[PDB]
Amino acid sequence: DRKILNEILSNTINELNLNDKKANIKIKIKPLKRKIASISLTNKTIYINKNILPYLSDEEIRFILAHELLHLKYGKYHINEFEEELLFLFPNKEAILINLINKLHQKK
Amino acid sequence: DRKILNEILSNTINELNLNDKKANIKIKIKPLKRKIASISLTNKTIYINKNILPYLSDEEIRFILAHELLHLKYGKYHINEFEEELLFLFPNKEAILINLINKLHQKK
Ligand SMILES: [Zn+2]
Ligand SMILES: [Zn+2]
Repeated sequence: DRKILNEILSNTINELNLNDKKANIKIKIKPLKRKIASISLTNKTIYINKNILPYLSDEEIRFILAHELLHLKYGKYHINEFEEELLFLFPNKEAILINLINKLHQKK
Repeated sequence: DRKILNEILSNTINELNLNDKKANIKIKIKPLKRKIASISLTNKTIYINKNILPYLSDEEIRFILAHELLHLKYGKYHINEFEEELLFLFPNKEAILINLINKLHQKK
């Protein structure tokens, strides 16, 4: 599972053309109080919520990693370029997000 | 704010026609590890995530309380009746949920 996490991370870095400029991105699994995922752009570290991680599907992990890595590419000034890239990879992004929240809400 | 919480709760109980059969519903604010809200149907208690609560708008609290109180009305066997009532109160329920997750993700 941890090997698949780093494999998706490595594939996502290549598809987003980020291998040029950084690629030294790490994934840290820790409990987060109010977020599913976060990223430290200075430490180049993606933090995934330990309490949510067991319940995530392959599509959801891929969506979450692409969303966080895109903060290394485009910021608030290029929000249109950010959403364009995110939508081209995941045009069903709203249904992914809706199904994730529903699943986490029902699952005990 | 706590007075507005109990006032929305009281109004939601009346609009959902739940004042007949129970109405002795309580709201408890506690930190939750993987949920925004939860309900104990036996203890008639709605639990709202302490870490998320400061960031919720009036529409979001109203949506969350109606969603949890509707578990007292309709279960898995009447999922169509559950969604029908939820959609008639909040037909923009998907946009509410999408904007909430985005806001919590951006806010630090
Ligand atoms: Zn993000
Ligand atoms: Zn619910």
